[PDB]
Parts: sequence; C-alpha cells; structure tokens
Amino acid sequence: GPKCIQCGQYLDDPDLKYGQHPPDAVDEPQMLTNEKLSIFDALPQHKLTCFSVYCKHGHLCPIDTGLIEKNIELFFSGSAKPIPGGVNGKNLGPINEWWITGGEKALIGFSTSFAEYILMDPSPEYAPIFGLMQEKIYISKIVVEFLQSNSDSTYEDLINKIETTVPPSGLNLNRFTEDSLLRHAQFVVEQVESYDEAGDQPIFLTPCMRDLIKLAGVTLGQRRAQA
Ligand SMILES: OC[C@H]1O[C@@H](O)[C@H](O)[C@@H](O)[C@@H]1O
Ligand code: NA
Ligand SMILES: [Zn+2]
Repeated sequence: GPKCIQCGQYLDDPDLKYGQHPPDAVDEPQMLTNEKLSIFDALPQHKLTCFSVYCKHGHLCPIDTGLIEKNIELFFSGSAKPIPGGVNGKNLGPINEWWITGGEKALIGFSTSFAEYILMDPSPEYAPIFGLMQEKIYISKIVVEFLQSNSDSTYEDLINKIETTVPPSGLNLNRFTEDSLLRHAQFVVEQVESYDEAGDQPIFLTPCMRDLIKLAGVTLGQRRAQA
C-alpha cells in the first residue's frame, strides 16, 4: 500500500495511529501569546503531559528514529504548564532538537524555536511508541548531556553517571550498566561527533571520549573484558 512521504508509515496499516486533541487545543503561537498576557498580569520552560508526537499528516511517530535530524518535521501536543491546570496545545513545533534533563531522573525535552518542553506522561495512544525508545539513542543523550556539563570527566565518572541514571518508566527501558554503553560504543561516538560538528570546547576531546573511541575499535567481548 501507499506510504506517508514524511514518516514512511503505511497508510493502510491497521496499527497506524493518528493524534487526538481536545476541542479547545490551541497553536504554539496562540499558547505563547496567551501566556505572555498571564505573566503580564519571562521565558520559562514548560512541563508537557498526556503528550503525542506526529508527522505533519498526524501519524504518531517515534522521537528517536532519525526523523528530526533528517529535517522531517515532527509536531507534538499535550497539556502544558510553565515551570504541579494546564493549557491544551496541538501541532506545536516543529521540534528542532530533543535532549535529556534532570532527582537523578533524565527526562526527555524538546526545543522548538519559541519554547522548551519537558515531557511527563505520554497519552495512552502514544505510550507504546514512546515505550519503544531505544537504549542507544537515550544513552547517547545522557552522554552528550553529561559531557556538556562536565568538561573534565573521566571514563569512571561517565560509567557512574550512566549506572545511576533512572529512565522514566514511559521509556520502557532496563537500568543501565557499563555494558549498556559498551555495546553501543560506535553509535555513541558517532552521536557525540555529530553533536560537535553541528554547533557551538568540543566534547569529543574530553578525556573519557578518548577511551570510548578506542573501545569502539575492539570487539564487543574485548570491550567487556576491559570492563
Ligand atoms: O540539558 C538541557 C539542555 O540541553 C541543551 O542541549 C538544549 O539546547 C537545551 O534546550 C536544554 O535546556
Ligand atoms: Na524502550
Ligand atoms: Zn506520516
């Protein structure tokens, strides 16, 4: 059958899910405007709950399969609060970047051109897709996040950060060991390099990255041997 030219999902797939929003849901521009008036009565981050992520045609999509980085537009919806009653938003974005943020729990966050959103609970329709978050891309975000904030980090510091990071339960991920990192060494170093080559001291040069780059060149078993 025919595919969506945005996300590649089959239109006639019985598992295909569309985004839903309550009738009073508004635009990101509408939401941010209303908000300006409320603080008049500056630019904080938002909590976003009962959230969904989708392509421009409304197909529910993964955050982490490369769509964003390929410059395919991902839109999102949910109930937003600036930062424990929210405002219903729909077709927010697109997402320019997703990232990790923190009590030792690493939460998914989105940047649009206008605002930042910390993701709380998925909508029940989105939950199984959010649940398919991969270990390697989440680990990558943790790595990138940890090295931005700690430019002098050693490999031991990194493994510690990884081992103690609890994924939120919506991600449906096991706790991480040193093996979680080692098994994805190559993917991780590609992600760190990609981050460095994209914007603006590079995290690729951090002492612990030197170690990871080297471990990326050895068989998985031999990486483990060095654990
Ligand atoms: O750690 C959280 C921060 O990560 C950065 O990479 C993003 O640009 C910010 O939007 C975010 O607040
Ligand atoms: Na998962
Ligand atoms: Zn689509």
